[PDB]
Amino acid sequence: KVFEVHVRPKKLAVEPKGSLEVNCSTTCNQPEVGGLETSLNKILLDEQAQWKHYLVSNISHDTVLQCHFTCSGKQESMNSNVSVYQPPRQVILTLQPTLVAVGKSFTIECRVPTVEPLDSLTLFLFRGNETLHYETFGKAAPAPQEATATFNSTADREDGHRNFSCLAVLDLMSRGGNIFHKHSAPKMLEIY
Amino acid sequence: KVFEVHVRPKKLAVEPKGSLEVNCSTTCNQPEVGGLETSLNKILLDEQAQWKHYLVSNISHDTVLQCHFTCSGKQESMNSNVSVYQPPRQVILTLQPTLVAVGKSFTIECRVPTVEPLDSLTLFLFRGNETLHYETFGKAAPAPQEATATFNSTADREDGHRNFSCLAVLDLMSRGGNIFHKHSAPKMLEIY
Ligand SMILES: *[C@@H]1O[C@H](CO)[C@@H](O[C@@H]2O[C@H](CO)[C@@H](O)[C@H](O)[C@H]2NC(C)=O)[C@H](O)[C@H]1NC(C)=O
Ligand SMILES: *[C@@H]1O[C@H](CO)[C@@H](O[C@@H]2O[C@H](CO)[C@@H](O)[C@H](O)[C@H]2NC(C)=O)[C@H](O)[C@H]1NC(C)=O
Ligand SMILES: *[C@@H]1O[C@H](CO)[C@@H](O[C@@H]2O[C@H](CO)[C@@H](O)[C@H](O)[C@H]2NC(C)=O)[C@H](O)[C@H]1NC(C)=O
Ligand SMILES: *[C@@H]1O[C@H](CO)[C@@H](O[C@@H]2O[C@H](CO)[C@@H](O)[C@H](O)[C@H]2NC(C)=O)[C@H](O)[C@H]1NC(C)=O
Ligand SMILES: *[C@@H]1O[C@H](CO)[C@@H](O[C@@H]2O[C@H](CO)[C@@H](O)[C@H](O)[C@H]2NC(C)=O)[C@H](O)[C@H]1NC(C)=O
Ligand SMILES: *[C@@H]1O[C@H](CO)[C@@H](O[C@@H]2O[C@H](CO)[C@@H](O)[C@H](O)[C@H]2NC(C)=O)[C@H](O)[C@H]1NC(C)=O
Ligand SMILES: *[C@@H]1O[C@H](CO)[C@@H](O[C@@H]2O[C@H](CO)[C@@H](O)[C@H](O)[C@H]2NC(C)=O)[C@H](O)[C@H]1NC(C)=O
Ligand SMILES: *[C@@H]1O[C@H](CO)[C@@H](O[C@@H]2O[C@H](CO)[C@@H](O)[C@H](O)[C@H]2NC(C)=O)[C@H](O)[C@H]1NC(C)=O
Ligand SMILES: *[C@@H]1O[C@H](CO)[C@@H](O[C@@H]2O[C@H](CO)[C@@H](O)[C@H](O)[C@H]2NC(C)=O)[C@H](O)[C@H]1NC(C)=O
Ligand SMILES: *[C@@H]1O[C@H](CO)[C@@H](O[C@@H]2O[C@H](CO)[C@@H](O)[C@H](O)[C@H]2NC(C)=O)[C@H](O)[C@H]1NC(C)=O
Ligand SMILES: *[C@@H]1O[C@H](CO)[C@@H](O[C@@H]2O[C@H](CO)[C@@H](O)[C@H](O)[C@H]2NC(C)=O)[C@H](O)[C@H]1NC(C)=O
Ligand SMILES: *[C@@H]1O[C@H](CO)[C@@H](O[C@@H]2O[C@H](CO)[C@@H](O)[C@H](O)[C@H]2NC(C)=O)[C@H](O)[C@H]1NC(C)=O
Repeated sequence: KVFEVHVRPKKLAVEPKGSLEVNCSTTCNQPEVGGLETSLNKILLDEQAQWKHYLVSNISHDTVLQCHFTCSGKQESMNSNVSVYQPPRQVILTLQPTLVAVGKSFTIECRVPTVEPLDSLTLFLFRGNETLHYETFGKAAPAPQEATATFNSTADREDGHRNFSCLAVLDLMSRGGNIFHKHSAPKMLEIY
Repeated sequence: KVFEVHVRPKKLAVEPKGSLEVNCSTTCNQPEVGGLETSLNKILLDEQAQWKHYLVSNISHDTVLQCHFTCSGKQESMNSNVSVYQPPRQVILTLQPTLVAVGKSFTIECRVPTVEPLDSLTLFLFRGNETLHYETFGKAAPAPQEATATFNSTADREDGHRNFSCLAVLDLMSRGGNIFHKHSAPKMLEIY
C-alpha cells in the first residue's frame, strides 16, 4: 500500500559547528523500520510510531540527511539538504589608481574574504546610487569559499563628488537559509 | 590475517539514566569498517585509525555494547556488558511477635525495597555479633528488583540484652561495579 515519508526541515542552512532538529515522519501506522541516517552525531530526542525527532549536530560542510521508514516490506524515503554558510563579514572597496585623470580608465575592485557558499554570493559595484556591475560566483574565479569582483570605468567630472561602494549579498533562500547584506565603506576617487 | 578487537570497559555497572565512555579498538591498521553498536544514544567523541571512543548514555536496564572492526574482509568483535543498579538505600528489621516467651519461637524479617540486580544482593540476619542466616536472591522469591529474608529462631534468656539486625550487601564486582553495604537499625526483642 502506498505510504509517504516526510522530513522537516526539507532544507536548512546552518553555520559551522551548528546543529539542527529533524522530524522524520511517515503515513504508515506501524513501520517495521524507521530512522534518520547521517554521518553527523545524532540524538533521538523523541519518537512515536509515526515519527522520530532527532537533534543532528556539529555540521561542518554541506550534508544530506536520509529519513526512511519501512511499511509492510516496502521502503520509502526522503532527504533533507543541510548547507553550511558564513555570511559576508567584511567587504573592502579599492580604486586603482586613487588619483585618475578625467576621461581616463580606472579599476574598482571588491573583495570579501571567507564567505560560503560562494555560488549564492553576489557583489554589487555602485557609483553614487547607480549599479555599475554585479556578479554571482561559483564558476572557479575565487569560488567555493573566497571572492572578488573587479570592474573598469572611465573617470568623469562628477566623480569628484560621488562615492563608490560595494554590497555583498548572500541569498541562502533556495538553501533554506536567509539573506545577508554587508556594505563597504564608501570611497571617493581623486580626479584631475 | 588474525587481528584482535577489544572494548574498554569489558563490563561496567551504572545507575539509571547513567552514562559511560567506551573505547573500541583493534590491532588492524586500516580497518575497512569500525563502530560500536548499541540501542542507546551514542556520540563519537574521538577516533584514530585503530580506535573509536564514544560516550554512550541514558542507560535504563542491562544492555550489551557491540564493538566491531573489519580488517581485509574479515570481521572480529567483542562485547561490553553494561549493568544497571540501585544500591540498598533502606533496610528494615522486624521481630514477630515483639514480645516472646523464653524458649518459644519468633520470626526475624528483613526487607529492602528497590535494589537491583537482586541476584547480587545478599541479606544477613545477625544476633548480637553472630550470623544467624543469610540469603542471596534471584530465583523468584521477590527477585529482579525487590527482596525479603525471614528466619525463625527460639527466644533465649540472653536475647534480653543483645540486638538483632540485618545487613544488605550488593556485590557488583563480577558486573564491573563495586560493593554496597547498608545496615538496619538494631532491634531488641522483648522476652518474658
Ligand atoms: C536536495 O538536494 C538534491 C540534490 O540536487 C535535490 O535533488 C534534485 O531534485 C530535483 C527536483 O526534484 C531533481 O530534478 C534533480 O534530479 C535532483 N538531483 C539529484 C542528484 O537527486 C533535492 O531536490 C534537494 N531538495 C531540497 C528540498 O532542497
Ligand atoms: C513530528 O512530526 C509529526 C508528523 O507531522 C508530528 O505528528 C503530529 O503531531 C500533532 C500533535 O502531536 C498531531 O495533531 C498529528 O496528528 C500528529 N501526526 C501523527 C501521525 O502522529 C509530531 O508532533 C512532530 N513531533 C515533534 C516532537 O516535533
Ligand atoms: C565537530 O567536528 C569537527 C570536525 O570533524 C571536530 O574537530 C576535530 O576534533 C578532533 C578531536 O577534538 C581533533 O583532534 C581534530 O583535529 C578535529 N578535526 C578538524 C577537521 O577540525 C570537532 O571535535 C567536532 N566537535 C564535537 C563536539 O564532536
Ligand atoms: C539616483 O539619485 C538621483 C537623484 O539625486 C536620481 O535622479 C533622478 O533622475 C530621474 C530621471 O532624471 C528623476 O525621475 C528623479 O526625480 C531624480 N531624483 C532626484 C532625487 O533628483 C536617480 O534616478 C537615482 N538613480 C537610481 C538608479 O535610483
Ligand atoms: C581593466 O583594466 C585592466 C588594467 O588595464 C585590464 O588588465 C589588463 O588585462 C589584460 C588582458 O587580460 C592583461 O594582459 C594585462 O596584463 C592587464 N594589465 C595590467 C596592467 O595588468 C583589465 O583587463 C580590465 N578589466 C575589465 C573588467 O575591464
Ligand atoms: C560620500 O561618503 C561620505 C562618507 O560617508 C559622506 O560623508 C558623510 O556625509 C554625512 C552627510 O553630510 C555626514 O553627516 C557624515 O559625517 C559624513 N562622513 C564623512 C566621513 O565625511 C558623503 O555624504 C558622501 N557623498 C555623497 C555625494 O554621497
Ligand atoms: C558478557 O555477558 C555475556 C553473557 O553471559 C558473557 O558471555 C558468556 O561468556 C562465558 C565466558 O567466555 C561463556 O562461557 C558463555 O557461553 C557466554 N555466554 C553467552 C550467552 O555468550 C560474557 O562473558 C560477558 N563478558 C564479561 C566481561 O562480563
Ligand atoms: C583508546 O584505546 C586505544 C587502544 O588501546 C588507545 O591507543 C593507544 O594510545 C596510546 C596513547 O595515544 C599509545 O601509546 C598506543 O600506542 C595507542 N595504540 C594505538 C593502536 O594507537 C587510545 O589512546 C585510547 N583513546 C582514548 C581517547 O581513550
Ligand atoms: C532516557 O530514557 C528514558 C527511557 O527510554 C526516556 O524516557 C522517556 O522519555 C519520553 C520523552 O521525554 C517520555 O515521553 C516517555 O514516557 C519516557 N519513557 C519512559 C519508559 O520513562 C528519557 O527521555 C531518556 N532521556 C533522554 C535525555 O533521552
Ligand atoms: C562475638 O563477640 C563475643 C565477645 O563479646 C565473642 O566471644 C568470644 O568467644 C571466643 C570463644 O569463646 C573467645 O575466643 C573470645 O575471646 C571472646 N571475645 C570476647 C570479646 O569476649 C564471639 O567470639 C564473637 N563472635 C564472632 C562470630 O565474632
Ligand atoms: C517461621 O514460623 C512461621 C510461623 O509459625 C512459619 O509459618 C507457617 O508456615 C507454614 C508452612 O509454609 C504455613 O502453612 C503456615 O500458615 C505458616 N503460619 C502462619 C501463622 O502463617 C514459617 O514456615 C517459619 N519459617 C521458617 C524459615 O522457619
Ligand atoms: C543495642 O543497640 C542499641 C542501639 O544502638 C545500643 O545502644 C547504644 O549504646 C551506646 C553505647 O552504650 C550509646 O552511646 C548509645 O547512645 C545507645 N543508643 C541507644 C538508642 O540506646 C546498645 O549498646 C546495643 N546493645 C548491645 C548489647 O549491643
